[PDB]
Amino acid sequence: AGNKFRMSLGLPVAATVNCADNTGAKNLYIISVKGIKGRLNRLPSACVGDMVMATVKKGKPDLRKKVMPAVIVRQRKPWRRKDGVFMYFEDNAGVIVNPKGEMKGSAITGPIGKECADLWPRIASAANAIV
Amino acid sequence: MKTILSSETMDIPDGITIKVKAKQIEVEGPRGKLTRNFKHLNLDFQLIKKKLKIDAWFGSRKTTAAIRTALSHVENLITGVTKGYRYKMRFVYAHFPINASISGGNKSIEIRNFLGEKKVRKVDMLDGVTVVRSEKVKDELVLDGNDIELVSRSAALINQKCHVKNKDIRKFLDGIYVSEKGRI
Amino acid sequence: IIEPSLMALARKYNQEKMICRKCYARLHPRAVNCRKRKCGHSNQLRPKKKIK
RNA sequence: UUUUUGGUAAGCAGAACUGGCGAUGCGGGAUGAACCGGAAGCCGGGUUACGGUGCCAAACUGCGCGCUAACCUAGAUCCCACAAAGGGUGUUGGUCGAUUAAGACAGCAGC
RNA sequence: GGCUUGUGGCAGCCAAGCGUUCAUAGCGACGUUGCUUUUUGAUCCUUCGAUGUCGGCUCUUCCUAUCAUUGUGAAGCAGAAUUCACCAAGUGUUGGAUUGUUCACCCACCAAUAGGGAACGUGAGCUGGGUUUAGACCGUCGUGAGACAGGUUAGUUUUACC
Ligand SMILES: [K+]
Ligand SMILES: [K+]
Ligand SMILES: [K+]
Ligand SMILES: [K+]
Ligand SMILES: [K+]
Ligand SMILES: [K+]
Ligand SMILES: [Mg+2]
Ligand SMILES: [Mg+2]
Ligand SMILES: [Mg+2]
Ligand SMILES: [Mg+2]
Ligand SMILES: [Mg+2]
Ligand SMILES: [Mg+2]
Ligand SMILES: [Mg+2]
Ligand SMILES: [Mg+2]
Ligand SMILES: [Mg+2]
Ligand SMILES: [Mg+2]
Ligand SMILES: [Mg+2]
Ligand SMILES: [Mg+2]
Ligand SMILES: [Mg+2]
Ligand SMILES: [Mg+2]
Ligand SMILES: [Mg+2]
Ligand SMILES: [Mg+2]
Ligand SMILES: [Mg+2]
Ligand SMILES: [Mg+2]
Ligand SMILES: [Mg+2]
Ligand SMILES: [Mg+2]
Ligand SMILES: [Mg+2]
Ligand SMILES: [Mg+2]
Ligand SMILES: [Mg+2]
Ligand SMILES: [Mg+2]
Ligand SMILES: [Mg+2]
Ligand SMILES: [Zn+2]
Repeated sequence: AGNKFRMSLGLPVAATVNCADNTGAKNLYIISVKGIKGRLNRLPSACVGDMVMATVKKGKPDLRKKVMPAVIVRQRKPWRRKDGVFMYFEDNAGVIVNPKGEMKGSAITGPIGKECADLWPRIASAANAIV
Repeated sequence: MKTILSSETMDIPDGITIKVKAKQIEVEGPRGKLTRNFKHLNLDFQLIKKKLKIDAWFGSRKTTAAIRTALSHVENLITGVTKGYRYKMRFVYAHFPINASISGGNKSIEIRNFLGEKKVRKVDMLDGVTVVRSEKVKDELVLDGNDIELVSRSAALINQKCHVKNKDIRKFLDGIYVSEKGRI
Repeated sequence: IIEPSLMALARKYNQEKMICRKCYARLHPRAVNCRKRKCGHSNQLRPKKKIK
């Protein structure tokens, strides 16, 4: 099995990423990252596969003005694979889930990082291409 | 209030070779030889003939308290080389059986499955002490030796190695406990 | 399940005790004074409570 | 110091009698205007006051009895630089009462 | 800063009662003994030929009256969680909205988001939002000049080479 190795963190708090699911939300505004113990003055940051707390700044009214967990599926900041290759996506994206990691939506638009798929089997089930 | 003279005496058996010099007592018997250093006692040891006499002169009540302690220790040495000491322990468990593995010529024991834990508890017997699993009784250990302190201390090491933690010990009574303090 | 004889032996070490009301030290059942120096060898002792 | 008012109290404020400091060094209190001793020309000798005599540091590890053992930094000298109620089967003295060779107490034994 | 500790904060003793039963697992009424100088007062001993006067930022060190972490005792401790107490200051104690704030409050993360000292640490280290010069406005007060531990806006932060 094993746990996921560290990745470059490219999405600090206040980062606004695209919503890659069909829940009706168009973007996700990151307000915190789970598992961050932190450092003075250091902004919490997330990478692909990290669960974050976010708010929908643009989307269906039923999803706005609310705090919900989400999972990052793509990021623009390059990160190093163990085989020495640096990867990155064209944009930053995430999907809304519940505290147990179950997707709120039912479909995912675009590819998702392999790191996120391994940690979240529910997200991988609804994914199209896992890279 | 210092009493002028406090003295106590004990009888030395016929088949014991007791040697005393400068509060260094050596006892030899059929089972072996035992020696204890009593230089920390401010007493006067004397063999009169066989009997052992211990005197305290102008000693406070605390000082005279060591007179009986010295005799009891000497008596234990005599019994150690004549009859020996046998401490029996019993495994106590509710659900998980306690598995014991004797090894190294009965000079070591390993406890496994204590409350289902995967950690292996290893205890090494002290000098002159041998541990053997009893066959007549179910889940019983037998520790034998000449020195009561070493045999009794070996049993204590086993008992304290199997303490339950983070639980109500009143209900979780699992452990290894001394059931009999006797002699061979 | 534990045999009645064995559980009586176990409770000799874990249940039959006196507890100091000042320092909570475990004392032998016939104790009259606590052996601890922090409480001043207090004589205020209580039995160790049983399971109901 | 003592008497003494206001104030929870204050190295706070205000009075009474005397002394002291201020105006004054000197010996002691490690150090200190007021505490203890004592007041002074420049010197030699002798003896003391308070305070001291293991080293710092002049003078005993002097001659005697007991108490204390501090695994809390035991304790160590007027003013003075702190400690309380309440506790200890720590140890040492004392006071009152009860029991005991007709056999107590502990344990052991079947009252 | 110093004396003091009323007030503020922290702790103990007695045991009426609470705790289904049960004074003392956990609590402690009526009383009573203390500690602390991270509160505010009291005083006016030092400084008025001047010790730069709020807070934040930055940075180090120290305390323990321990929030989390290591080892344990107790429980009205089955388990899980929680509570009381002991040794313990080695390591850590965060990201944000509003406010000049200290304080506070909420959102979120976290093993935990404990409490304090160092001239209420720290302005020839910064910053200058506030307070606390001169301009100006309002309200109330005053016949008026003007006043306001009321509100408002603009207002030079010097020097090290000893
Ligand atoms: K955090
Ligand atoms: K006494
Ligand atoms: K006070
Ligand atoms: K001044
Ligand atoms: K400076
Ligand atoms: K301007
Ligand atoms: Mg910051
Ligand atoms: Mg539990
Ligand atoms: Mg005055
Ligand atoms: Mg004058
Ligand atoms: Mg002095
Ligand atoms: Mg002379
Ligand atoms: Mg001497
Ligand atoms: Mg007293
Ligand atoms: Mg009260
Ligand atoms: Mg000046
Ligand atoms: Mg100046
Ligand atoms: Mg200066
Ligand atoms: Mg402490
Ligand atoms: Mg329960
Ligand atoms: Mg610390
Ligand atoms: Mg703001
Ligand atoms: Mg202060
Ligand atoms: Mg300051
Ligand atoms: Mg400065
Ligand atoms: Mg400046
Ligand atoms: Mg400043
Ligand atoms: Mg300004
Ligand atoms: Mg102005
Ligand atoms: Mg008018
Ligand atoms: Mg202004
Ligand atoms: Zn105690």
